[PDB]
Amino acid sequence: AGVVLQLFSHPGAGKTRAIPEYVRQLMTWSNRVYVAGPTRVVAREMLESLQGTKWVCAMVKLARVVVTTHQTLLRYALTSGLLFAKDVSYVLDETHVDSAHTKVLRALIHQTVCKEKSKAACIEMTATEVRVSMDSNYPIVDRVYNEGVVQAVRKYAETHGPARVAVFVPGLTGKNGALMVAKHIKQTTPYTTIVLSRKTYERNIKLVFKQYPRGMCVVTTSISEDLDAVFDTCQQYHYLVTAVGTKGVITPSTQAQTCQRRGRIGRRREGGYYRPANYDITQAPVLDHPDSVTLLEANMCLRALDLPEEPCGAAVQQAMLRLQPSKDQVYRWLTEQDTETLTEAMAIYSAEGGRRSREQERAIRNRMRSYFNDARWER
Repeated sequence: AGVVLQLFSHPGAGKTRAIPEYVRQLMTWSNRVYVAGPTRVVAREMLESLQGTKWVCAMVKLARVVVTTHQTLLRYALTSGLLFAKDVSYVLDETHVDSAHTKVLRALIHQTVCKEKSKAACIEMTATEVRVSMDSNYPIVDRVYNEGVVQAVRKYAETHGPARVAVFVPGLTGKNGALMVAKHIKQTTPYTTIVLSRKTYERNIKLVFKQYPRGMCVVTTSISEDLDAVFDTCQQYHYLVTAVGTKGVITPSTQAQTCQRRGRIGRRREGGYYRPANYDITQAPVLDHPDSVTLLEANMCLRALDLPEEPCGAAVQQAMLRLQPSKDQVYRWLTEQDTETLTEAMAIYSAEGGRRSREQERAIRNRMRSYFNDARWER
């Protein structure tokens, strides 16, 4: 019926087996079904796992079942009716991702599916009434290093022979930076280090797929979020709202973050998971750090569209008062999708959604720095 139905699916489960059955059960009452997942690789995985299902079309930026990503579905539902329709059901995978677009998308699918006179449903599936699924296809062994991540990867390199291994590191730089640890692993273990960041994902990813015999060590930021073990810093590089703007800080990753970083190893093979002893899984934030700037941009959009908002910190509530985009400023952001920050979209799109002059664009961003200093306008 017109209902939203969560399904707690463990990370990398035999979802493939189950999603084609959900699409045909939704062809009961509705005429199209949209399938979306965070990154493109999941969208291709979903496309693969629907191979034998007749009228299936992809949307990677007539038909009856579209698969695409969270982002470019949002970009589409907003530009082409869709939400005014009553015969479109949705299936969303990895609803627990830390993107503002997933958040607003979830709200809009919820609105158009529980709508009055609706004849469509939604199926949400996540690895996170407070529950986090830590099951996998194969068993996973949880261990604890007390002495640092590099040295626990040395212990592993010698106690075990070469394996495929991966290290989840907060930032590209720092004393625990991807660059910094890869050099130290390079110079100790016989493993070859493949660094993966958004800054370098596209070039090195190719390198990741060869069979490395002396050993392979993926040192990765959260973009990566097939191998035999995972070493977790249990730390991330959020940007956070600080009441003068935003600042970049290292944080204990959220329960949902580590649940996905772990969920990389148990899918096709036994795997081991190494977290630091001094990490409070019980006590870290479940889904989002209380005042992360992703929770600001999501609520900013949700308020303009007069949708239900998300639990957030006090510094965000404060910031949602200094910064109040209009329905169309957040449409232009969500639909032309060439400004990473909603804050900067407010500089280039007027209150009515039209493009601003060059001198108007520059006046507004300087005025905005008087009260909100977004530190993402640099790096």
